[PDB]
Amino acid sequence: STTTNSNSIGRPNLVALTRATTKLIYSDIVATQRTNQPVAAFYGIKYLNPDN
Amino acid sequence: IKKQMEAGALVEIAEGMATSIAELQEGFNGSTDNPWNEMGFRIDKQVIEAKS
Repeated sequence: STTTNSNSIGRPNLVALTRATTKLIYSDIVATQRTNQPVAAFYGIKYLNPDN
Repeated sequence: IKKQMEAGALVEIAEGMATSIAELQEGFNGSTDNPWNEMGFRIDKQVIEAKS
């Protein structure tokens, strides 16, 4: 009675890979705009009263 | 033993099974204790790592 124990398996099948990447949230949390100089400058323009 | 075969005391032989026993092999007609003869196979592997 030749059972399955007589047979020898070969290379097991590679069913599925599994990588782990965080649900990155930075294209939604912040406002991005590429700068064309190594120094980036933001202008803050404000409206004041006679009391500043 | 090989020396005996030259002397003719023992000679090779190969006979066939009697028909009555052949019919009643492990079962049929209520006979008991007379099994068949079974043959199978085994599959064993070898592994060859590569050097450099």
